[PDB]
Amino acid sequence: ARYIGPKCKLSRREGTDLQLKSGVKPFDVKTKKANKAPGQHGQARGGKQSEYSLQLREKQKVRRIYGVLERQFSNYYKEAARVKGATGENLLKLLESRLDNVVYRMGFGSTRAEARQLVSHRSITLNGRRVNIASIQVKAGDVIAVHEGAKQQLRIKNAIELAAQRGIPAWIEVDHSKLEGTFKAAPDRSDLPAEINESLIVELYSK
Amino acid sequence: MVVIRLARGGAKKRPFYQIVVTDSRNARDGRFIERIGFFNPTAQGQAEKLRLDADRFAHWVSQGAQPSERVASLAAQAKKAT
Amino acid sequence: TVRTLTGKVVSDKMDKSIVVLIERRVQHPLYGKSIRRSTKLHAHDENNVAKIGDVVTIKESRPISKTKAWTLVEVVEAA
Amino acid sequence: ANSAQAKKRARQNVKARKHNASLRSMVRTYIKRTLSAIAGGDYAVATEAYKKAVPVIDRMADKGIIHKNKAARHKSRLNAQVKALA
RNA sequence: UAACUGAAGAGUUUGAUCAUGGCUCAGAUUGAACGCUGGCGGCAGGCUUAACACAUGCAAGUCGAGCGGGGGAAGGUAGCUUGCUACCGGACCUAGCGGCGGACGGGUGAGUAAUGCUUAGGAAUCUGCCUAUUAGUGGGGGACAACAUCUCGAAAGGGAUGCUAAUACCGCAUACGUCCUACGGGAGAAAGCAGGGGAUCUUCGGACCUUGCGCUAAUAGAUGAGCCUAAGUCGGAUUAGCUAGUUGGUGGGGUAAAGGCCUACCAAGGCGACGAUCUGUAGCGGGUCUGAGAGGAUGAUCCGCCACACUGGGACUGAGACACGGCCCAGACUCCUACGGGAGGCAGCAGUGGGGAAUAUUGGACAAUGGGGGGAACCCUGAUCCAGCCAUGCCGCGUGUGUGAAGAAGGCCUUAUGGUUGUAAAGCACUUUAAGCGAGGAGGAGGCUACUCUAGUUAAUACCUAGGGAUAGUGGACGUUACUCGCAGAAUAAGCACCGGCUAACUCUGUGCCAGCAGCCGCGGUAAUACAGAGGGUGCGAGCGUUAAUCGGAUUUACUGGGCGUAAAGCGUGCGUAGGCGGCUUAUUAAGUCGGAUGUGAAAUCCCCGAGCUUAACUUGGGAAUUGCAUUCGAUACUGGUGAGCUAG
Repeated sequence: ARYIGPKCKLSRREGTDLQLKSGVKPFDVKTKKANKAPGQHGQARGGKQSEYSLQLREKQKVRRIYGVLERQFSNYYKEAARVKGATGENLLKLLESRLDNVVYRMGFGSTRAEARQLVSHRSITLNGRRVNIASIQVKAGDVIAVHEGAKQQLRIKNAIELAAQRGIPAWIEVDHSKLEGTFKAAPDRSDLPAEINESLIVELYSK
Repeated sequence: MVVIRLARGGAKKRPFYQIVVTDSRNARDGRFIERIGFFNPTAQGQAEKLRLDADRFAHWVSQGAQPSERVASLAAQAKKAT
Repeated sequence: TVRTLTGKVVSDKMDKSIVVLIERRVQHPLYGKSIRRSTKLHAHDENNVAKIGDVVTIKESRPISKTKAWTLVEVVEAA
Repeated sequence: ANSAQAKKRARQNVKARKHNASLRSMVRTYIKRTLSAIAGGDYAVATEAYKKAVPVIDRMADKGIIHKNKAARHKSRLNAQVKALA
């Protein structure tokens, strides 16, 4: 199962832009109701929260951008705790290693939902083979190319020109002419945005 | 008597055999005397297809153990390969 | 190459048979204190040399009677 | 019995039981005769009884009616008891 | 490279407070059940209760190359109403005798507190088929099934007379090994069948030669089983004495084998507070769940051992049984009957009735791995491999994507016009995973037959055995396989719990200690954020909740790790038995204690590094671990033993 429904109330509850829309218009012009919770009893951002509320609200925000549900997220945490290293760093590496996210960051999809649809509809090839699972883990030195029938899609060309506005990350090199790209290694924490706090998730799941 | 034969394991539609020396009256996947290799009829990629311990095989044959048809064919093929 | 036990004789009434008491010291599995345990073993003594109070050695052998499976080897100390 | 082979096995069983019982009674009788001669106590008579008894015991031991260990034990013990008569 | 890294609290006694102490909650887990809801795939699991009773079908056969009969097909030859007859050699089949198998594989946990199981050892045993080696396979005889006659019974099946073959049975002869022995000696076996053939003979149809499969005697190996020892293995003293074959010995019997295993005498021993006897409960282990660990609970699915087969008692055959689908006897129950006489045991697979909260099809194939028979061809196999049913569990996927606001309509609240539903919707532009339709299409099959060649055995090129080569055939239940490629169009696809605190998420209507809610504390007696509906929201998601059960939190049986003046808890006070503990110095011992080495600690399971499944579950290679046990070699500080000495007790 994948979440379907309204994305702007989703972002409004967390109070921050979750990048769930293409971005042709800024978030503030898009919703006009930011810093207001979706409910009628919705209030400003300054509402006091308990620690349990803060940890939960952070984990939900982390889940909502990547579109992962609770079972898979708990499995991700349990694997990251087993793997040696920083638990939050490992969890971020696992979340950023999914095939759909790599397709999105390579610029073949306007949004992560578009990337998921493209991957699921067998429009992507991994190392020369057409796959259809969004949660396939991408390893170092991989090659992701757009399938031949998938090429010449107006949505894909719009996605690549939109991605041109943002910056192509370091670990991904893309030939946009050939619709091809190469994942090299998992981003370190510095590459990812620093507003995300992972410690809250850590004690929330280690309670 | 004492035989050398295949015991089945693995998953449905993907058999994986251990090569065992055992009394013939025992159940196929039960009690055995000694395991001396394995056979994987559907190996792919880097997976090995047949490991057989030739010295143990010869030692047990010298004591009157009777290989099955499949195990004898596999032993001949392994000797041919190596 | 044969299992031997050393003990003290507690009975000699039976003909060609003696009863020797073996003692061992072990640790209690849970509380850790050292405990002493005792076992009474019937042995075969053909010539009735042993008597009550001597220290004897016995060795394991094939059954001789219903309750005897050990045989006397030597008398270490006399009473 | 439910099967034809089971019925045939039962038939062969009763036949073999009769045959083996007769052959075993023969050995018992000969050993009894030797024991009776021993009780009589004449050395020559006991020797004759033992010499007559031994071949029957060996013949029925070779057929599997009795075990060869049992036959050897019988022969040894009877020979000792005969020798005791001097 | 690695094989581990691990421990949270809260509510409730009182007008406050601190302590003590119970009760309750937050976690993990399940062979689960129930309520609402429900798209797909992969891999697993599926009578825990009545070891209750069972309709029906299947679950153990095979060998004519051991043997005599007996059948029904064709062919050939003869004749003649002429395509029909009668004769003759080969090809097939099998009721009976006989061999092997039926003691395996499959099911269940009733019984069993030790004849069982686990760990480590031992000596006095047997062992079909398999491997190695040695010596043989000579010559006779009497029977009995089938068959024929008679007879009983509707039958089912019984009974009585007369024949007959054999690798069926029994003498005689011979004996490298073998058994007994008084060391002189004595005793004991067997069976033939098949393929091919040069020469020779053939009393006329074989001898003979050779090669296989067989059979007899014996020694080793391997495998399997029997027997013995030590240490461990749940409660009860509101169970304290138990035992006369009982404990030991001698003569004899008995077993494959030690042994009161049995028997006749002789003696009075044997077990017990370190728990005998009696009594309740219970299959045991590898393991599984939980826990920081120590521990606690548990013994479905997988593997090893044990026990049982309607209830009890026996033995036969056999290498092996005291034998699930064998025999005899007793008992209960059920069935057929012409009343003469008979029959049966699903705790095998499927299935029925019943019980229960609750657990599935009266399916396919021997293609694969095994098992039985056979020289082979091949036959059997409810083991097994597959398929069907069930959200029971785990893992994965989908139910669409972007855009779209002077914020449409409608709903809910209100300080009555705003807020919210909400980019949500409509509208615009796109995509086709999975399901549906069409086409193609691996792997699970190694092999076997045909041809040819080489090497062995032989007198032989023949036969047989072991190998090589290319080609051609033949071999898949799953199966409309996995997988790949085309067509259609958003078209086929979201619910459940909750919003006073513990605990993330609030308002309005309806009712007024009523109806009702409730895990604990507690809500409702006209403004209910706690009852019912609605709007909104929160948490999960093909699932969501409730009930039941185990461990945890519980330091709430405290070994790790608690207490006893007043909270529960020092016997009314002494003496004393078993037991526990015990002053200083010295010599010795090596039991406790410590160290090394060797053997063992099954596999699977847990953990680590990899490999194959589009990923994951799952499968799998190698390690690490299995904290234990036994033997043996060392150390002597402390504890114990022994000898000597001392005076502070």
